[PDB]
This record gives sequence, C-alpha cells and structure tokens, in this order.
Amino acid sequence: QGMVEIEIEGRLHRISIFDPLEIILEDD
Amino acid sequence: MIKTIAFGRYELDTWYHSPYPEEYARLGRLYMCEFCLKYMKSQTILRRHMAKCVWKHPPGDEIYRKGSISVFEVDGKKNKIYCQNLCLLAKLFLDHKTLYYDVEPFLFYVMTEADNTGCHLIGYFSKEKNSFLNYNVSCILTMPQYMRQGYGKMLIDFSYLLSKVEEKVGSPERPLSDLGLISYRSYWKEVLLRYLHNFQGKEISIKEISQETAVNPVDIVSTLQALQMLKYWKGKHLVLKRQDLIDEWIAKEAKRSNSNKTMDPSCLKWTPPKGT
Ligand SMILES: CCCC(=O)SCCNC(=O)CCNC(=O)[C@H](O)C(C)(C)COP(=O)(O)OP(=O)(O)OC[C@H]1O[C@@H](n2cnc3c(N)ncnc32)[C@H](O)[C@@H]1OP(=O)(O)O
Ligand SMILES: [Cl-]
Ligand SMILES: [Zn+2]
Repeated sequence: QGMVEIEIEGRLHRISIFDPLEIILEDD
Repeated sequence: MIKTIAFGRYELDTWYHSPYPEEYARLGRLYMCEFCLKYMKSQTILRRHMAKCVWKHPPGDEIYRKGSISVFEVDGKKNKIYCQNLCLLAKLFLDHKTLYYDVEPFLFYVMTEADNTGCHLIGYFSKEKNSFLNYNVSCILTMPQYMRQGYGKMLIDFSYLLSKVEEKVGSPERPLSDLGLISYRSYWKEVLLRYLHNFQGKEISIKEISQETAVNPVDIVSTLQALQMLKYWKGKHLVLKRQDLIDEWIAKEAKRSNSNKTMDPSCLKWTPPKGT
C-alpha cells in the first residue's frame, strides 16, 4: 500500500511504487 | 543587533537574527574563530585567540577526503560546544532552524577546503542520529562566500551516499526552504536523468530507482512530474525518456566534472556510527 497521487494534463492520477512502468522515447 | 560576522579572511552579512547572548547580540559585528567557531567581541580578542587556539580543522572523524576537500563527522554529544557554535552560526542564514541547544541527538557533516593555513569551513548538514521519519538531512548550509559553486549539491549528494552505505532510503527534513527545494530539485533531476541514461531495460519500478539512489519514492515521483516524464496512455503510466532533457544533462554534467565539484564514493572511508 504505497501509492502517489497527482494530476497529468488535467487528469488526476495514482501510481504504484512496485509495478514496473514502461519507458518510451517519442512515439505517441 | 548583529549585522555582520568576521570569519577568517571574509566579512559576511547576516540574513536573520541568531540567539547569541545579549552581551554579543548588542554588537553589530561578531568575530569568529574559523576553526573552533568560538565567537568574540573584537578583532583584538580574535587575534589573541588565534594565537592560542590549537584547532586547524573541525573536530570528529575525517570520513571523506579527496585532495583538499574533506568531510568531518562531528558527534553533538562529543563536541557539544563546537556544534552549538555551528548551530548559532547557521541560524544567521536559516529562516527556520530546528534547534540550537540540544545538539546531542545529532551528527554534523562538516565539509572543508584545505589550504596551507588549515581546513576551512565550506558548509555542513546535520542529521538526526535516530530519526523516526528516516530524514537523512535535518539542516544544510553552504557558507555565503561559497554559495552557488556546486558545494551544496556535493553536500546533498554526500547525504545520500551515507544512506546507500547504511542501506537506507533517505529524505530531507520537512519543511524545505525555497533555496533548499531548488537545490534538491536540481540534484533529484541530475540523479534521475543519470539513472535513465544508464538503464537499458524497458520497464522500471519506482522502488528500483529508489533503492539504487537512496532517494525517497515520493521525491522520485515528484521529480518525474516536474520533468513532465509521467505520461498516461491507454491504461497505465509510462516514463517518457525525453531526448532534450538527457541531451542538456550530458552537456551540463560535462561542465560539472570539468570543475571537479563532485563527491567520489571511493574517497569515503566510513562505517555507520553507534547504530551498526
Ligand atoms: C534540508 C532539511 C530542511 C532544511 O534545513 S532546508 C534549509 C536549507 N538551507 C538554507 O536555506 C540556508 C541558506 N541556503 C544555503 O545554505 C544554500 O543555498 C543551499 C540550499 C545549501 C544550496 O547551496 P549552494 O552551494 O548554493 O548550492 P549549489 O551551488 O550546489 O546549487 C544548487 C542549485 O540550486 C541553484 N540555486 C542555488 N542558489 C540559488 C539562488 N540564490 N537563487 C536561485 N537559484 C539558486 C543552483 O543554480 C543550482 O541549480 P542548477 O544546478 O543550476 O539547476
Ligand atoms: Cl595554500
Ligand atoms: Zn579557535
């Protein structure tokens, strides 16, 4: 139960600390 | 009321009041021994002191040394007088300083630059010996004559170096001043872009970055937000490896190395004190 909140582009979001997040360059 | 300080070869304007005794605070100018930090009333008194004073560097153990740059670990219970002097001196430039009298529960990491007269004070950070909130810095200062030369970032970097060696995740003590938040955000950016510049995998977790860097997950996520590197596409969150941001970072980090303003882990001889 470690989670963070904040907003991205007028949209509140919530992110896990243990889930792998995907890295990208410039695609879409 | 105190307006300036004589400190070695410098004369320093004070930012905020510090609770020196009224016998001293009544004066406009305070004279300080740049090595033991005793405060005195006049140039004459200082000159006599400098003839008697044996100290040519902070007390405590020198735990970092790369040529002329050193860090000394001072225990507030072992060198109460020095640390109290250090604390009154820092309050001349801190708007909100945690405490001044009971320095015993703190360690002070005092950074110096050596020349042929001794080891001169650059700056310091204090640290709770046992912090419930896992703070790895309590206060941090670069002396005014040294500000904006990259020593603050070396001090921050060093505080996380200690955390790594302790196998801990650290964070600065809240609240952060404006100068501190600017410096921490700069350091966090540097550390984040460096990790990502070196990672070749295509997925990473916050905890992974945190455990490698000793930086707290919340500050990592917060830096990612500041860099606008947390995007949302389809269902989950992704990290955006911005070319320019790392492009500017290699140019910036080139200039950093060029000026030698870096802490070097192999120059740390340290085992955590009285807790391992
Ligand atoms: C941390 C626990 C809770 C606290 O105690 S917070 C209080 C922090 N201490 C203070 O506020 C006392 C007064 N200020 C200081 O001692 C120093 O400014 C402090 C925070 C240690 C930074 O030391 P410096 O040696 O100047 O830092 P540095 O050369 O490594 O550069 C760090 C980044 O900060 C930037 N910056 C530094 N001073 C600035 C200024 N006056 N105005 C605007 N921006 C400034 C500097 O450009 C650098 O950023 P960048 O790398 O260029 O992006
Ligand atoms: Cl010299
Ligand atoms: Zn002295």
